[PDB]
Amino acid sequence: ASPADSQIQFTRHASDVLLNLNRLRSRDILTDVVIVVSREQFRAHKTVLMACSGLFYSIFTDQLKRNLSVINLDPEINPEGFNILLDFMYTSRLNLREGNIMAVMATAMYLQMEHVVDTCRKFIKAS
Amino acid sequence: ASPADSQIQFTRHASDVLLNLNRLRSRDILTDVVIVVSREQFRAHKTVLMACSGLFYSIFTDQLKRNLSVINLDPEINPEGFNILLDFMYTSRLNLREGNIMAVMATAMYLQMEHVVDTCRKFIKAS
Ligand SMILES: Cn1cnc2c(ccn2CC(=O)Nc2ccncc2Cl)c1=O
Ligand SMILES: Cn1cnc2c(ccn2CC(=O)Nc2ccncc2Cl)c1=O
Ligand SMILES: [Cl-]
Ligand SMILES: [Cl-]
Repeated sequence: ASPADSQIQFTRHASDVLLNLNRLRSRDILTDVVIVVSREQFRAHKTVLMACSGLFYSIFTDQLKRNLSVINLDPEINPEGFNILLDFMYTSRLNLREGNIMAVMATAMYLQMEHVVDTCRKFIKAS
Repeated sequence: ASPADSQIQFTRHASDVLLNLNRLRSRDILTDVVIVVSREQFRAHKTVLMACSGLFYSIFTDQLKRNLSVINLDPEINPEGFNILLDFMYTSRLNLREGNIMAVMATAMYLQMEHVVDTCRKFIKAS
């Protein structure tokens, strides 16, 4: 048996994987859900959503909901805030601005993305 | 518009995503293919396979093959070598040993994982 700890580490592999998953999203390859946010909608991979959000983890882990192909978010959720967070999921880069911080933060609370909410709080503290 | 370059970077996000995808694999959650390697078989997420391997990218990008639920690898492929590479895909950690290097290298050639083949060559050069 081989403990992963003594194995050879590839320091860019995880980031390469995420970039390639984002490339598949951009080509709509093997996306399996549409997220509807008021008048807008965004396709994604459920696995990535689950990996990044407590809300999506809790939805899709439940066998009752695992096969859903459409999720309607709460009508109060800002589509721009959601789009910023979806991009973050697939890139590790978060577009916070003075003009979007409150919407992004509220959306991250709803999506149960605790480290992102904490970063939003730090953005507030620094402005 | 916001260039990703000026956005806030989350330095552990990609690795967290990959760990969570591996956790889903371990629970067989949203896996959509079985890879058959002689007498053994391994379930996976096609998106991760595509992200990590030229062979799987070329198979699943083609609309002819995208919906396949079973892929039979070449009968000469060593299941242990394949298992090591599948683990690598989902962990960024490669278990090379003197006893497995040749099988892993040959399997990585077949899977079209060029950086892994290069690392196998370096392992050979160092022994
Ligand atoms: C509060 N909260 C809740 N869940 C979160 C985050 C950030 C990401 N996730 C998703 C997650 O942990 N997924 C996951 C866990 C275990 N096995 C498989 C998977 Cl896909 C957060 O801040
Ligand atoms: C030779 N070769 C060929 N392909 C490889 C590697 C290592 C990973 N991949 C998969 C890959 O690039 N996937 C991909 C590309 C573009 N858009 C989406 C995806 Cl999913 C390699 O060494
Ligand atoms: Cl598709
Ligand atoms: Cl499932």
